[PDB]
Amino acid sequence: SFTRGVYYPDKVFRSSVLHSTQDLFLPFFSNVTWFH
Amino acid sequence: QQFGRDIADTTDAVRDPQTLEILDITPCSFGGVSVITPGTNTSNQVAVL
Repeated sequence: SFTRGVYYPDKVFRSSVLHSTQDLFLPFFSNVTWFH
Repeated sequence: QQFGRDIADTTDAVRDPQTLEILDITPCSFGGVSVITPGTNTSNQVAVL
């Protein structure tokens, strides 16, 4: 998966700040099932 | 985005409906009131800081 699957957690706007939130996210570098 | 937040959990900006523009929200001014007094013996005239 590398570093993909991150989405905006909410419609809240934040500028130049680090925000920590616990939501349903795709884990980084996780195994993703891919099909042709 | 519909409204912005500061580093702390306070709202700094909002997306104003009816115009779709960004408005900065500043906590309107407040402060303590101090009284400069030379003393009742010296004078009853005082200043307000």
